[PDB]
Amino acid sequence: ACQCPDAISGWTHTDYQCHGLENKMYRHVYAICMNGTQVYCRTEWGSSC
Repeated sequence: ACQCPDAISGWTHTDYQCHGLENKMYRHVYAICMNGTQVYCRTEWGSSC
C-alpha cells in the first residue's frame, strides 16, 4: 500500500518494536522515492513478545 509520484528508488524499514496488546513485534516498511520522499508501504509482523 504505497506509491511514489514517479518511481521507487530504494527500500528501508524501522526497527522492530513490541506491540503490548498483540504481544508480537512489528516494524514499518518504507519505500524511498526518486523525489527524495519516503512512503509507508506495509507493517511487517515478526516474532512474539
